[PDB]
Formats: sequence, C-alpha cells, structure tokens
Amino acid sequence: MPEIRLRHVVSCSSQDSTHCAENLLKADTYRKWRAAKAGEKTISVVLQLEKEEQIHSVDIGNDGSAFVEVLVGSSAGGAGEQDYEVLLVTSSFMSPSESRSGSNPNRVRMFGPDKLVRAAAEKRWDRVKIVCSQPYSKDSPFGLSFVRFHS
Repeated sequence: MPEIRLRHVVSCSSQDSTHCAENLLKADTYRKWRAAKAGEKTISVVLQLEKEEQIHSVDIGNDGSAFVEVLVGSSAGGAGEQDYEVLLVTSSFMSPSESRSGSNPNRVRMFGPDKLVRAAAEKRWDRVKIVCSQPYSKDSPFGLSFVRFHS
C-alpha cells in the first residue's frame, strides 16, 4: 500500500520507561510518547521506518506540546544521528497557554507536501527525527499522542 509503517524507535532523546516513544508504534492501543523526565522544555525522538521510501504527507498529533520539527534520513552509515535534513521545520500547533488555562491541551496536525522539502521529501529515507518544543511542564512529563507518516 502507499503509506508509511514504523518499525521501532531507532533513537530516543526524551522517552520514559513505561510511557516511552516506542508506544508510538501502537498509535491506537492506549499509550503515547512521554519525555523521560518532567520540565518538558524540548524533547527529541527518532523513529525507524519499516521501509525506505519517500514522504509526501504526515499525520502527527501533539500531546500538550506546541512546536514539532521533523527531520529525514536513512539507515546509511549506521547509528550516526547527524545525517538528516530538515524535511519540515518545527510546527507550532499549541503554546504554553494550554498548560495554563487548558486552551486546547490536546490537538493534532498533519504535514503534506507543502510542509516538506521537495528536494528531500522525494528522496527515499528510512529514519525520521521527531522533536517537540515548548516549556510547559516541570513535575509531570508529556510529549506527542501519536505519529503516522504516509507516502
């Protein structure tokens, strides 16, 4: 089918144990991504793609976060974690107001072709870096509710 399927969280730069970014592999079920600690200032998590393909559209939902940047890359070289190109800059869906007056605490958004670079989106990648950004917590963690890529 013309879609994208994740395999496992290749890299993790903000994931806990019980509620880890690997829960993104199970969008439905009943678990999402949660930073490894509280004080959600910025969290990063690279997910692996079950197949190297091009990216034309994406559907990721924010779980209290506000800024969401996504980079693209392949398994080439190996655990480099430094050879990805900014497919789509950080997307601002919410802000630190939701963390104050529940102003839409849980929202979601997608990234079609207009939100992805054509010089890279059309390149077959198999690894993606997901980074959320917005200082809103301190004692409790948080992150994203789900991530769904689609070619």
